[PDB]
Amino acid sequence: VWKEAKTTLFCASDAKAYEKEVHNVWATHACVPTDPNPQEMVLANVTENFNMWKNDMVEQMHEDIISLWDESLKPCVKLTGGSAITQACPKVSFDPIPLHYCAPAGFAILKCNNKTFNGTGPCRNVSTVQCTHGIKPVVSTQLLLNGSLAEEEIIIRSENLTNNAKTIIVHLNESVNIVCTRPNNIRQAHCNINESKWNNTLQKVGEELAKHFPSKTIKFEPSSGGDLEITTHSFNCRGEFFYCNTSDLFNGTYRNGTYNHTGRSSNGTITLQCKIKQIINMWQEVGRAIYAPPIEGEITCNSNITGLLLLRDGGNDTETFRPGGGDMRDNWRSELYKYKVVEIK
Amino acid sequence: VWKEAKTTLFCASDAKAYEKEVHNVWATHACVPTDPNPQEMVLANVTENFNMWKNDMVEQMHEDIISLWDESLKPCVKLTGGSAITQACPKVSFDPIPLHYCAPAGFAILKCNNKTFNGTGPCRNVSTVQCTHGIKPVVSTQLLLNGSLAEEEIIIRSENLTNNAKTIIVHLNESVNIVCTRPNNIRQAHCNINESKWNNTLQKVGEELAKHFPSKTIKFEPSSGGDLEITTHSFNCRGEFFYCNTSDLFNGTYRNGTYNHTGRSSNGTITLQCKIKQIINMWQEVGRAIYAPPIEGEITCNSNITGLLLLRDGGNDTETFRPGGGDMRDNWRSELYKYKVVEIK
Ligand SMILES: CC1(C)CC(NC(=O)C(=O)Nc2ccc(Cl)cc2)CC(C)(C)N1
Ligand SMILES: CC1(C)CC(NC(=O)C(=O)Nc2ccc(Cl)cc2)CC(C)(C)N1
Ligand SMILES: *[C@@H]1O[C@H](CO)[C@@H](O)[C@H](O)[C@H]1NC(C)=O
Ligand SMILES: *[C@@H]1O[C@H](CO)[C@@H](O)[C@H](O)[C@H]1NC(C)=O
Ligand SMILES: *[C@@H]1O[C@H](CO)[C@@H](O)[C@H](O)[C@H]1NC(C)=O
Ligand SMILES: *[C@@H]1O[C@H](CO)[C@@H](O)[C@H](O)[C@H]1NC(C)=O
Ligand SMILES: *[C@@H]1O[C@H](CO)[C@@H](O)[C@H](O)[C@H]1NC(C)=O
Ligand SMILES: *[C@@H]1O[C@H](CO)[C@@H](O)[C@H](O)[C@H]1NC(C)=O
Ligand SMILES: *[C@@H]1O[C@H](CO)[C@@H](O)[C@H](O)[C@H]1NC(C)=O
Ligand SMILES: *[C@@H]1O[C@H](CO)[C@@H](O)[C@H](O)[C@H]1NC(C)=O
Ligand SMILES: *[C@@H]1O[C@H](CO)[C@@H](O)[C@H](O)[C@H]1NC(C)=O
Ligand SMILES: *[C@@H]1O[C@H](CO)[C@@H](O)[C@H](O)[C@H]1NC(C)=O
Ligand SMILES: *[C@@H]1O[C@H](CO)[C@@H](O)[C@H](O)[C@H]1NC(C)=O
Ligand SMILES: *[C@@H]1O[C@H](CO)[C@@H](O)[C@H](O)[C@H]1NC(C)=O
Repeated sequence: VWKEAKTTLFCASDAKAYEKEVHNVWATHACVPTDPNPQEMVLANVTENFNMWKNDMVEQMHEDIISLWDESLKPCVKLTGGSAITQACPKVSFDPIPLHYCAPAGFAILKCNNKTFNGTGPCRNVSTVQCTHGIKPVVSTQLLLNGSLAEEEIIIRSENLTNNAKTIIVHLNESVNIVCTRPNNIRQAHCNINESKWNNTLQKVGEELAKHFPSKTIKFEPSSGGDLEITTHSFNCRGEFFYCNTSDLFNGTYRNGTYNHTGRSSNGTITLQCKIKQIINMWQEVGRAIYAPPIEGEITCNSNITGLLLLRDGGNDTETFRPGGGDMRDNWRSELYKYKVVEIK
Repeated sequence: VWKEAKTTLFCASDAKAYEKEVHNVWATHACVPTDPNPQEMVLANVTENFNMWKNDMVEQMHEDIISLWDESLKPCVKLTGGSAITQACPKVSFDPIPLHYCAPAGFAILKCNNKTFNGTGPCRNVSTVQCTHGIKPVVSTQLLLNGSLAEEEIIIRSENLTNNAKTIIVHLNESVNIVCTRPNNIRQAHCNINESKWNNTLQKVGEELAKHFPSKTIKFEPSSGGDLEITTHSFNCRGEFFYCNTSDLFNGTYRNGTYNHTGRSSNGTITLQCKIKQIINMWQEVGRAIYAPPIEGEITCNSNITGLLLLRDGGNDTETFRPGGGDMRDNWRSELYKYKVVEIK
């Protein structure tokens, strides 16, 4: 007795009420205390069809995250097409918290236990839980931060890999530490990545991509052009909006089981040139938000790159991928690809 | 105009008065609502001498937690010097709360901003606040739980490392989640700790220790012997006193930047065999307390290990370390190491 239906979920967090961070302020009020200990009702002999690409759970998370930011991150000015809104935009404590989206009474959640599931298609290994796994609702483009990893091998996910327009989600097995910091220019920041570990990565990745492509020089190039949010690694570090230049990160061709990169430092590390912008393009809505100038002191963010968002060109013997992002729904497909809300009816 | 002086402090809490958790009941009456927003008076060109081992802030916290427990955790019987004292020992709601220790009018607090300070010695990066940070008064041995982390690298702390008799406090930069549980034997419990995260941990931990030892085999072994409280990771989970076996956790030698452990399960998590005890040796005083039989139903503490309490053996090319603790002041030095009460006079 299982099927596919739409039900209004709810969130359960391990958030503190005494915490002044906006994620906790929102969580403790908008969310339920964690279980904190349910159990997986593992199932054999059963196979179900998942689709991380047409899943309501991702929209429900999307909406909550938007509302979270509405309360949390207030823009000084929110210009939505010739109409501007002003309001109190106080600097605040900001740092994502794991969220567990749970199913109402009478409903349950399916969990694919295939450690290689691409997030679309059948799955002979299933289970059941009331809540999900903790999910840091991290807004970022190009690079997926502080997410979960692929247990075994790298997994590649695309609604249609032959369509160059669909966004491709790379799930690493091994995270790459990344440390963006704004030292004591006040808007001038940077990020550090150890090439060595970035190399092993883009190799394993290229090798995985290569499996889906018969024999073409697989190249990684910077995002063609467009909005800074999408053409650079942009994210929110401590309420502040970092736009990290990535041209020295996605730069190298990996053909014939080989690996060759570009843009490095004598320490053996890749340095990204970031800026903390006030004028931003909202990921929640087609509009622009303006915030206050950076806070004082060291603004550093020690994150782990656990996933990638890419985009093939398509159109001879050379497939080139470019960093992508924009639709944050994908940032949350990368963590909800495993799940599927089922009706016990 | 600064110096080192003793003044009777006071605690400020974000505690609710409608709450029946013994922590809130004591707090709201013994403490004062949080500021809840003072400001750090950051300082440059100034260096001060801290000593987390000779700081009265800790002794005051000690006495308050003792009193807190005196009201909160009623033993059925309390035996001290052959003198037994009985009383109502009603099972109660128990869950620690962050405590901020503030300085009276006429005094301030010195806060070290150096993100690598070992708790003892000079510090060129100082600040000033009226209160402290949210310190959970968690009573535990061996492992430190629900505390703060070292922002950057792992910090090792000891009054004198060359003195084996001095306890070492390990500050982690990445906590290890620990979930202890007594399932629906009624005194029989257990704890789950993922190996991988404990492996990265002890490795990082041994590497730091190795920095303090030119060239020796660093071994981690269970406490030599003594009372359970001290020979096991004992703590309080919801009024229930758990004594968790740690022999499969502190069991592995790590030499030549290597890492080699012991005691594992098929799932990839270290399980610790716990017993819930009624008769316990008081951490507050030299005596024993007898508590009521464990409450019924699931008793779980989903907590984070943020530090360690260790003991080097003393006495060739082999430095062995064992889990220690017992004196709770250390548990509270681990968080008061940064602070130091100064007179503005
Ligand atoms: C909803 C929307 C208008 C948003 C757009 N993407 C963005 O501007 C965006 O993520 N900006 C952004 C990203 C990260 C952070 Cl931390 C702050 C801002 C992608 C398209 C244009 C497809 N639709
Ligand atoms: C003051 C004292 C008698 C206390 C002794 N340590 C303890 O009994 C102790 O931690 N007991 C204990 C610890 C944790 C919990 Cl949850 C319950 C009981 C350590 C020293 C040597 C300082 N002498
Ligand atoms: C990393 O992913 C590759 C395939 O993408 C896989 O072969 C490898 O096992 C993963 N990491 C490890 C465990 O080496
Ligand atoms: C994938 O995209 C290509 C190119 O747009 C399209 O022609 C093809 O029909 C798509 N295949 C699937 C799986 O729908
Ligand atoms: C990977 O980066 C490391 C960092 O020093 C470098 O030594 C090595 O040559 C690189 N290998 C590649 C690009 O395949
Ligand atoms: C790669 O980076 C170099 C500089 O490090 C740059 O000159 C070159 O155009 C980049 N190649 C691309 C766009 O892939
Ligand atoms: C990153 O810097 C390079 C070199 O200065 C520049 O060519 C590139 O356009 C930058 N990326 C963005 C989008 O700012
Ligand atoms: C990623 O998680 C780490 C650990 O919680 C945190 O320090 C870092 O700031 C996070 N990065 C963000 C905010 O995306
Ligand atoms: C960052 O990644 C490293 C390597 O996997 C890991 O040890 C650490 O716990 C990660 N921190 C976060 C943000 O979870
Ligand atoms: C900590 O560093 C100070 C110097 O700032 C040094 O005097 C002290 O011995 C160190 N403590 C230990 C034992 O690590
Ligand atoms: C903790 O310190 C270790 C080395 O001692 C380092 O590798 C790790 O990145 C640190 N964790 C952080 C900075 O979160
Ligand atoms: C842990 O359990 C073992 C038996 O497997 C026992 O010998 C040991 O004494 C226990 N822990 C301690 C040190 O009390
Ligand atoms: C370490 O633990 C193993 C079991 O995992 C046990 O057999 C052995 O006695 C322990 N050795 C010690 C306590 O050094
Ligand atoms: C740690 O905090 C968690 C959540 O507040 C709580 O459930 C747990 O009891 C705490 N750990 C202990 C045993 O103090």
